[PDB]
Amino acid sequence: ARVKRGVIARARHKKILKQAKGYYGARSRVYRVAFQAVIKAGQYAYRDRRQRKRQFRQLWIARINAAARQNGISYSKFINGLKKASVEIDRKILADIAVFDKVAFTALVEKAKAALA
Amino acid sequence: AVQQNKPTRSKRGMRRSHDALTAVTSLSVDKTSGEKHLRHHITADGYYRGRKVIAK
Amino acid sequence: METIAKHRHARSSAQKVRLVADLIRGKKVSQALDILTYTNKKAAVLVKKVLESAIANAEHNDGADIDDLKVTKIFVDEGPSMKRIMPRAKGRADRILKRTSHITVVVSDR
Amino acid sequence: VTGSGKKPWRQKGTGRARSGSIKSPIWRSGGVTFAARPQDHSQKVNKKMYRGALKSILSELVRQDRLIVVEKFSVEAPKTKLLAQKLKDMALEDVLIITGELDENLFLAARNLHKVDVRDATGIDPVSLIAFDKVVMTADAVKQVEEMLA
Amino acid sequence: MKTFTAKPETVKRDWYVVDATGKTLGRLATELARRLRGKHKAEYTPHVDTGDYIIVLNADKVAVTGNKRTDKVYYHHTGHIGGIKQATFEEMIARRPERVIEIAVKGMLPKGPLGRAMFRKLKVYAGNEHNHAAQQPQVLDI
RNA sequence: ACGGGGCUAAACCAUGCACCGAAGCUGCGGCAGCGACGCUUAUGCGUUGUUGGGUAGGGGAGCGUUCUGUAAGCCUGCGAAGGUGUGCUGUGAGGCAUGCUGGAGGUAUCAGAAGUGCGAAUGCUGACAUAAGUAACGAUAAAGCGGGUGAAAAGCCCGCU
RNA sequence: CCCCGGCGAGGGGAGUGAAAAAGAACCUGAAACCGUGUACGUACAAGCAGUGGGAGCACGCUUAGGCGUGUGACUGCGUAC
Ligand SMILES: [Mg+2]
Ligand SMILES: [Mg+2]
Ligand SMILES: [Mg+2]
Ligand SMILES: [Mg+2]
Ligand SMILES: [Mg+2]
Ligand SMILES: [Mg+2]
Ligand SMILES: [Mg+2]
Ligand SMILES: [Mg+2]
Ligand SMILES: [Mg+2]
Ligand SMILES: [Mg+2]
Ligand SMILES: [Mg+2]
Ligand SMILES: [Mg+2]
Ligand SMILES: [Mg+2]
Ligand SMILES: [Mg+2]
Ligand SMILES: [Mg+2]
Ligand SMILES: [Mg+2]
Ligand SMILES: [Mg+2]
Ligand SMILES: [Mg+2]
Ligand SMILES: [Mg+2]
Repeated sequence: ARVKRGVIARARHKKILKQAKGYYGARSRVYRVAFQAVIKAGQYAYRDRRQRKRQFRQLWIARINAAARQNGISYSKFINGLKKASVEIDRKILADIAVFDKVAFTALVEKAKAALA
Repeated sequence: AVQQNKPTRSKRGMRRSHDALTAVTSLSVDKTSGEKHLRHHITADGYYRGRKVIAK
Repeated sequence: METIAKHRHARSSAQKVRLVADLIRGKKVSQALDILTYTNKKAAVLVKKVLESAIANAEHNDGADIDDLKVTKIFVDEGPSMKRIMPRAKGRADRILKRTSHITVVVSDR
Repeated sequence: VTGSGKKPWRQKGTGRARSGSIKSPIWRSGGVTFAARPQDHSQKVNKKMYRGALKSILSELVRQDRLIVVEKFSVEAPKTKLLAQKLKDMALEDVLIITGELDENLFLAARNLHKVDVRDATGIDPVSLIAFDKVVMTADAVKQVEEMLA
Repeated sequence: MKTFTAKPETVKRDWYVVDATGKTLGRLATELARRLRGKHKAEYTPHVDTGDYIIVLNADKVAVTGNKRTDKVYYHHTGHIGGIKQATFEEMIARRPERVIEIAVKGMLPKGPLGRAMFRKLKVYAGNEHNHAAQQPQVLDI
């Protein structure tokens, strides 16, 4: 019962080379290099699904800080004011309001300043 | 001395970017026979500047 | 109406013929024949015979006229290589590749 | 593998992977690492496990109504046309026929029929009783089978 | 719903004038770096230059504390062996006064193509006059 | 001999309050293991607790390949295998459908048997790259011209040097 | 059989055949490797070449659907097996 490996070996080499589309040079042409590139790409993707949640929160905080200082208060005192006012809007929404609705964001600063004062 | 890494096809193409041939700009036209020829060269039938210079 | 002529197994490497091929890519056949006449290259003689043979095919098989033909497509593919043995110093041997090429010229009025 | 035991090239200095034989299984045209030998695949079956399986098969056949019992089953001349006609009367196409005494006429008449085969009472085997859609046994055969299976 | 991102085609940039007379070099440079990068705008995005154009006047009148006027040294290497050049603060002021502020801000900007693009929006002048009146730059009392 | 810019605090000490900050914790959704309690099992479902980084290594459960039976069955010239795309699908090995190519075989299911899965062994064989149109063209005794032949002549023929 | 070519090689027609992209370097014709065409990117820019974010452009849509596909300026992180 001799088993020739040609059909299944080509199938799995194509499966790797298909995931390597768009890589430079041998990384999208030859299996040995493409296989390492695909594994490394999977490692980065796993790591960056966690980093994505840090980078976006870091971006929201920066935008909130900018919009808060336009109203005369820092991000630190603004967040502490909202918690003292029992407001539970998260940073993704606050950064969203800070860009698309200035007057609603100013109303939030007034609410935060009242809880501090 | 020899390469430590195989140069890419990209690097190979960049080196050959100066290997392109330059075609002759324009051929001259003889005033007598009207043939085309390299400037300052006699024509294929032995004319140069409107004169049969070689009878072959 | 495209018209093709080919020279397969031309005794010249594709890299050398491609230098001549890009001189006439897109030119009118009357202008291309003058370029090939005054190109001091061996490949220029090979390409010229394929070009003028494509012109003959266009006028005899397709009834086209020479005045409107243009070199719309031209490319040189690698042909089979002939393996040869060249003796080197100290009893070592090297394998010499006598490369060939396939020359393809496509003329068309459109 | 036909070849020489000569070392293809010296151990050190050539700059190639070390080799010891042109017959190595790593090499093209080399030997097979664990080349097969003519072997015997027959297994042992306990006498009671064999007989115990026939009883379980026979009892399953009567539960599936795949066992047909007749008093006798024979044909006059060894002609497959007669036997093919007889089975069509009984609405049987794929059937194993088991008789007490193996008649030559019944044996010859079934030789060319593909989905039909005759068998002596002592010649039954486990896969035949399962492979066929119907099993027709004469009253003499079932009597002999009971003595065989205690 | 994806987070908003500014677009280089639709971002507006204002022009500002800053008088560096008497300002502390570093505490002025940080405020410039913020506005050159756009950290003061709610539409700030890291990969887009949303900053403002800033004109700095009287760069030669910038102030430093301590003995830094004579002790702060600016090093740079010319790339030739042994070519390590140095210049103290007050001779940098005497020779190229605009370089002092440009160097300080350059160090506070991100490094890379975008950081170099932000630096182009900084116009530093030694004197009190500038020829960008056509841009109508607004006084930035910082 | 602050990571840099820079800093006379953006240093240090004391005290205080905020905030940032991890794959930690919480929230929401999903999977699996082990318990427990049961439904009441037909032996699975349901609650509940808890666990789920991992080399050497131990244990458990699978995918796919060739071949045998099932199979004188089923699929197939109204297009098989193979090749090449695409879409869908499963936790994974994978699977399903389909366009094109191909032009004659393929094979469910459940079992059975293995030459059963490759990126490495300075592995073996074939093909093709790279260096690169680079070095070299094998004695520094040496060639020049006219004519001829020829699709084409520095090298062949003839002639004179 | 005709045409180009050196009474070549090679090729284009015609014809044969179900098929000539079955033409004898002949079933199928994978990959490395080498080309032609088109879309996008690329000549102030530093490093395992990806990954997360992401403009613009091109194109398929649907169609105001605001989706798909290709490309990937710029930016966070990131020293193969
Ligand atoms: Mg977190
Ligand atoms: Mg032998
Ligand atoms: Mg053998
Ligand atoms: Mg026995
Ligand atoms: Mg956790
Ligand atoms: Mg584990
Ligand atoms: Mg198919
Ligand atoms: Mg291999
Ligand atoms: Mg390995
Ligand atoms: Mg080589
Ligand atoms: Mg070199
Ligand atoms: Mg040289
Ligand atoms: Mg040389
Ligand atoms: Mg010689
Ligand atoms: Mg002569
Ligand atoms: Mg011919
Ligand atoms: Mg073929
Ligand atoms: Mg540029
Ligand atoms: Mg980095």
